[PDB]
Amino acid sequence: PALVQRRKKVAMIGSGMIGGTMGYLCALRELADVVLYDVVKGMPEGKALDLSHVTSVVDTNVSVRAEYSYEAALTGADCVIVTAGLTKVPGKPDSEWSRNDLLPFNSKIIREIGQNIKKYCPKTFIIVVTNPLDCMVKVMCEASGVPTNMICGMACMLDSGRFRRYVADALSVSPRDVQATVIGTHGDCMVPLVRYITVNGYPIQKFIKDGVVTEKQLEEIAEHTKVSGGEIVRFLGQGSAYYAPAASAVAMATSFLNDEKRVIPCSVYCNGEYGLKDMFIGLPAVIGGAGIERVIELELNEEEKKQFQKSVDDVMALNKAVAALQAPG
Amino acid sequence: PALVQRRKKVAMIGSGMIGGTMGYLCALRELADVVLYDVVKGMPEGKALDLSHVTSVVDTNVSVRAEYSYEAALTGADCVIVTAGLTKVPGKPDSEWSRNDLLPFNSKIIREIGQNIKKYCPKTFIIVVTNPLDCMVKVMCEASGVPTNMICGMACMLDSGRFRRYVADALSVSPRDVQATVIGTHGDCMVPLVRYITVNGYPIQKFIKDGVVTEKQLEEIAEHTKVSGGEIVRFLGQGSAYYAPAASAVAMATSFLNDEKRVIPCSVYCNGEYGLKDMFIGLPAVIGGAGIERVIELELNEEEKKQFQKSVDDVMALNKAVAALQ
Amino acid sequence: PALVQRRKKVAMIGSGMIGGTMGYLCALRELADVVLYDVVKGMPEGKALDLSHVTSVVDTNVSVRAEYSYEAALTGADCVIVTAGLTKVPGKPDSEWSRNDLLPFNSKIIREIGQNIKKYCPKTFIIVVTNPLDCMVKVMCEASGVPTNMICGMACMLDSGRFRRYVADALSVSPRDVQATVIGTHGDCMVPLVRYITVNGYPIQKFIKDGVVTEKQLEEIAEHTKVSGGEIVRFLGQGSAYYAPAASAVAMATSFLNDEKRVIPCSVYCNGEYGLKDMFIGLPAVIGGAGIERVIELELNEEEKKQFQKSVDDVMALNKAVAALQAPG
Amino acid sequence: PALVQRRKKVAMIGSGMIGGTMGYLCALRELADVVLYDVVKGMPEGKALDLSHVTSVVDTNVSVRAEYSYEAALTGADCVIVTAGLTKVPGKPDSEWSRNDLLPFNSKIIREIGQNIKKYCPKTFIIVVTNPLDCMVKVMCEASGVPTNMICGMACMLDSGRFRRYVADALSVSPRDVQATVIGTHGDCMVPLVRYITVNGYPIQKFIKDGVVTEKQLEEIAEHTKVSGGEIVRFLGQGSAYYAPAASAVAMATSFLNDEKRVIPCSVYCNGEYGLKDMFIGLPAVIGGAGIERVIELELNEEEKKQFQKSVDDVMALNKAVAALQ
Ligand SMILES: NC(=O)c1ccc[n+]([C@@H]2O[C@H](COP(=O)([O-])OP(=O)(O)OC[C@H]3O[C@@H](n4cnc5c(N)ncnc54)[C@H](O)[C@@H]3O)[C@@H](O)[C@H]2O)c1
Ligand SMILES: NC(=O)c1ccc[n+]([C@@H]2O[C@H](COP(=O)([O-])OP(=O)(O)OC[C@H]3O[C@@H](n4cnc5c(N)ncnc54)[C@H](O)[C@@H]3O)[C@@H](O)[C@H]2O)c1
Ligand SMILES: NC(=O)c1ccc[n+]([C@@H]2O[C@H](COP(=O)([O-])OP(=O)(O)OC[C@H]3O[C@@H](n4cnc5c(N)ncnc54)[C@H](O)[C@@H]3O)[C@@H](O)[C@H]2O)c1
Ligand SMILES: NC(=O)c1ccc[n+]([C@@H]2O[C@H](COP(=O)([O-])OP(=O)(O)OC[C@H]3O[C@@H](n4cnc5c(N)ncnc54)[C@H](O)[C@@H]3O)[C@@H](O)[C@H]2O)c1
Ligand SMILES: O=C(O)c1nonc1O
Ligand SMILES: O=C(O)c1nonc1O
Ligand SMILES: O=C(O)c1nonc1O
Ligand SMILES: O=C(O)c1nonc1O
Repeated sequence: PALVQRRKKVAMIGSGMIGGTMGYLCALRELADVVLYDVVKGMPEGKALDLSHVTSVVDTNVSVRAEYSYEAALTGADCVIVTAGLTKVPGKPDSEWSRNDLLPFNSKIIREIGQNIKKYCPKTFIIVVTNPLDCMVKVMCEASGVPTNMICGMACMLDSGRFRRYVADALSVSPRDVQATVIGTHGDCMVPLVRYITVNGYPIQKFIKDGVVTEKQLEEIAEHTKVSGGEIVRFLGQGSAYYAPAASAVAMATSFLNDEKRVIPCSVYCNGEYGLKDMFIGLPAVIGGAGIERVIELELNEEEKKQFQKSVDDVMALNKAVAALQAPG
Repeated sequence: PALVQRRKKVAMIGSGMIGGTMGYLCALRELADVVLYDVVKGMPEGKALDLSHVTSVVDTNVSVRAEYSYEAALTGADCVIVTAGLTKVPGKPDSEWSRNDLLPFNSKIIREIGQNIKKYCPKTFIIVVTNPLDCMVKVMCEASGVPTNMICGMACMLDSGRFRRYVADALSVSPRDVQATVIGTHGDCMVPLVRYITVNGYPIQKFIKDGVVTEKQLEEIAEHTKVSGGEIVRFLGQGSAYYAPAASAVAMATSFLNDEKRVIPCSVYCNGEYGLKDMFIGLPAVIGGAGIERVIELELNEEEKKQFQKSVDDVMALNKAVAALQ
Repeated sequence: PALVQRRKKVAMIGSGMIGGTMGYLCALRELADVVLYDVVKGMPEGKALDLSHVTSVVDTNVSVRAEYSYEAALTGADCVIVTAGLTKVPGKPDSEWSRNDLLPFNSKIIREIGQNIKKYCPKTFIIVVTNPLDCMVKVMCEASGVPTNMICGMACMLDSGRFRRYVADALSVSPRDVQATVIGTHGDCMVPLVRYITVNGYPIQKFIKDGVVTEKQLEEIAEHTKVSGGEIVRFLGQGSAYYAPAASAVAMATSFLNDEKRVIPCSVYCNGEYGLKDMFIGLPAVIGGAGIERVIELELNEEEKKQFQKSVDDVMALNKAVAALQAPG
Repeated sequence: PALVQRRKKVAMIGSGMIGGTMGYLCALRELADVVLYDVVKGMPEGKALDLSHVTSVVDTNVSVRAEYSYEAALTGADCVIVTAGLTKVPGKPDSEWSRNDLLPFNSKIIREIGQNIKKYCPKTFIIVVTNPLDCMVKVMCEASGVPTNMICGMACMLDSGRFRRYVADALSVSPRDVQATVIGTHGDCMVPLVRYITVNGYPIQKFIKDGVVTEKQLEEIAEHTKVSGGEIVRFLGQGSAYYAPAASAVAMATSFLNDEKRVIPCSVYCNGEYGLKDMFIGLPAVIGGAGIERVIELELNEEEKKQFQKSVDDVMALNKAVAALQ
């Protein structure tokens, strides 16, 4: 008979660690059919088979397939999560790992992906993961031409997740009940909002007064959060983090697909917020069936605005750089 | 084959609406084996059968059984959730529904149950649901003799859930990301903490300034929260709320069984907080594998202190009343 | 701002025990927005509020609303689950409880609901629960006018669920791994297929031969399966089963909404299978995004056919009777 | 104060692709605290951090830690899943990938792990993943000394899952409703039981007559099932499958931890089944809180017996070789 209820379809443009991991989450939760795309042939087919096998093991039913062309991968995609790109620059020490160094390597790739999205699934919801995150979201937006509410970058939910895990451990509570947020550009200038930490809505200041945690401790946690990415890179030796990044991107995708209207900080288009225009940066936002339904503007104090400004300078510098060096075509 | 990993066991003392609903959640999530106990003959066996059938439907495997003796029901229970008692006073108009009026009807029941827990499962974690909640938790504590960290009353998670749902609707966000809390005695004097409302940790104040919600609107939400129980009582015509109450109690039991350390407001033992002693009252707490592992003493503003004092007078009056009834 | 991913909507026509319970499952699993409808004023609103509160407790976000008009309740409904109707004949002792006795009390109600679906949501997938099940499914089909693949009745999954739980207990295995099926009409003539019982595909016969279970034990399990409904009715005192019935109906709706293609025995339209035409009866079927995508025809032996023919005669007799007494409007 | 409900603990001995992936499943489902152990220093701490971050993202609370020593990794482990070892022989072409060739490379590693399990967590449930599986499970059994019912090898649930996925696609149904089983030795001689294929208990035979699938197609599916591991190895270029293997091992661990009593084909200790003794081989089993609670000995036809004998010869040769090596 005629198909009335079509499963959601999520296209993983880039089938590396994060791409495969996100595909895993979709199969495990029967969230949507999955398509794995990558310039590397063979590997996506291997992961697609492995993942298809998972559905039987966990008693779920979604189709996991590798697609070789942009057309086959992107057509019909309800959401496109882009992880295509390099994680580390060849020959550079792990101690010098920087997301900004990936700019000259990933700009072209992201732009091309965006051009194909415009061509095959202009009505999709785009979740960019590729670094330098905030810069790549803007490139993707320009290239894909999708409405600004239909594109965002995953980063701050990951950064906040780290922030929350550390706070949760310090307070001996589930991270579910720790509301800790990191805003700004995903990089060395990200801004963990220590002043805004709450335990189920209760100000962190109360736990300082109670003698459970110290201000010093919280700032060390903020610092740890800022450098958590490099910490993992150095520990792993090869590649970078993927389990939390994948879980974060899928949580965002799920909030869109199920119109959950979850409040998740992510790289979103600024049209006046915090004083920013025509650019993307990590901010608290509401993700619903209409994409980014709201950008939350927090009341920042002097020091926070100073930190945020440095975060802004980081991404703005990268945005002018990319524009200056961009090929006409 | 010697058993190494024994499933958790949850005894539902009271197999009415809430008891059966909690058994449902256990079966649906394969959380633990379930024992349905009740004074009523037959009904528990019916619900136990129905629930056991659920395991096949949803592909889980837990044992749901009815037990009519305190010994069979309580022995080996990792957690005991008590809902036994009346929901409404006979002949009392729905418009006059008051949890406090249930005192003389449920006080002896709770005491008896506590005495049996003391006898059959003194190491269990007790979650009281029966009203008047905060007063009954103390009665249960006195009768069961369990350590103060191993007994609490489900109430404020329900009140907070309502508070959160209303706020969630007003802001158009998932209630998962609304942290709203109600503390104090579960009744007309419960205390919704409007001031502490956060949206994923972001102060509700900025949302007010942004025009998403008004202060009047929030106060209305707080009032709606306080009278949500009666609202449902009147809509249903018979009995009272059970879906949210059941989910709240199981969420608490789950945080204990899996040592999650969730921050959940509930009726906990006061060891001096706010100057309160030898009583139970709704406060934010941390539920873990060691039971109540933390009780949060939030700073209250003038209005909150006034409202909290009234909440305290309410439960203290109840406790005085039960003491005189024993 | 424009909505791209709209949540699925399930309408509970009948907000009694099963209706409310199904709404609970939807809110608990964030499966879809829920609408509770019932001729009884007040109660549906109390339950909708209770259920809306659950979403907060379990951290999900679906809308649960009571609607008192057929239009508000049915419009936009991706799936409609009908439980509206009587559970027991007033005055009749529990020892004589019979689903067929409910025919004169529920036939008109089901027809009316069908007429409303035809008007407000002709593209919906209808799941009938109201007894007498198989006859009500036909009345609903004739009244709603939906394609035969877009309507079925929940019953056999419940009967099979009981069958499975009893076998699982006898074998000391999870019922997930017990494939036991009951076919035919949901009533005293239902047919528990003992010969077809399998433990993860392994035939029950081997377990008898190896002395794990006896022939009498399985017979008692089949009998118990047949009378389970009356058993619960007599135990409860008031009303009938609702926890497993609700979970069964929702499992069916979920297979449809998520195009899972689960194989679930339910009351489906027969177009030649088992030699039956223009009628609904409990049979194994595949529920997917296109509704009933396949009706499985099992090879029945002599005794099974004899039992099945009895269930067929039961529903055929009721079908002729209901049609003869049907009010033209 | 005192902990009454302790979370389960699963130790991942080997933190490579599969070890990390199983840790992911535990964190995602809040199944148990996780310990990641590996000979490679640094990497496990990296994955542990990454996984701990996941708990915040998905709102769960389990501890994920890397442990340098066997003592810290094994002590208190309710279940130990072993994936330590090589995936392919250095320098060997992908077209020549064979699990049996890994024998000399992993046998010593498995034995050492077993001795440490005996020392630090003798009461744990051991799930071996390391190839050559069936041989390695026996090595693990002899070295660990755990009860015969407290050790098994994950493999057939994976082979069966593949078998089920292919059949599910051919029939257009959810694999949840396809019961397809592969028994024997995890390798080129594994035995997909085509004759036992059922669709929710309905014989595949009828589906063949109905023309949904042909006998020749089912045989092609059986062959594909047998060579699925190599197919993935060749596609990936480096390493081998890990998503389904991880999910299979954890499904098994969960059936044990929650005493689900699921029927999962796995490498189990033989006490005469098929005339097999003192060895492990893939057979249908029941995994509950008491470990392997039942081994199902299916009736096989002539062809299946022939294929099964080859499967037996395969592992017997391996065990014979192992005994000669160490
Ligand atoms: N925003 C965040 O918080 C966050 C977190 C982790 C990683 N990242 C970034 O995500 C990206 C992917 O990370 P990963 O761990 O999956 O890396 P990975 O190396 O495992 O996978 C990247 C994949 O991209 C593919 N690729 C390269 N060029 C391509 C092209 N032109 N078209 C299609 N595919 C192409 C590669 O072949 C490779 O399979 C990196 O750029 C990394 O820095 C961001
Ligand atoms: N704390 C809260 O937030 C909250 C929320 C909802 C309801 N409640 C209270 O929970 C209680 C139960 O509510 P319900 O909806 O399940 O009611 P219910 O009437 O459906 O069930 C109560 C059950 O208690 C049983 N019972 C009575 N006396 C007993 C005894 N001596 N021993 C064992 N069982 C006995 C009854 O037979 C009945 O089955 C009520 O007292 C109600 O006021 C509290
Ligand atoms: N197929 C099965 O396996 C199965 C299993 C259980 C129950 N059932 C049947 O399901 C039906 C409902 O069971 P229940 O336990 O929920 O019963 P219930 O009595 O709790 O609820 C029935 C609800 O139907 C409502 N109703 C009556 N007439 C209506 C109308 N014209 N329009 C809208 N609502 C109307 C009633 O007001 C009541 O709230 C019964 O007929 C029962 O026999 C079938
Ligand atoms: N049974 C099955 O169905 C099945 C399925 C897939 C893989 N496997 C087998 O599982 C094993 C692991 O596969 P993988 O994909 O995780 O491989 P992998 O290479 O990703 O991980 C193996 C890990 O083992 C560690 N290791 C090596 N020697 C060790 C030692 N002495 N002590 C502790 N750790 C040690 C390595 O450092 C590495 O991190 C392989 O042997 C593979 O053949 C079995
Ligand atoms: O934040 C990280 O861990 C990260 N890893 O690769 N890119 C990143 O941003
Ligand atoms: O709060 C409620 O809804 C309630 N219903 O019965 N007792 C209660 O406390
Ligand atoms: O089968 C049952 O339990 C039942 N209860 O009410 N109607 C039914 O069919
Ligand atoms: O079966 C597989 O896919 C496999 N991959 O590595 N070892 C194995 O057994």
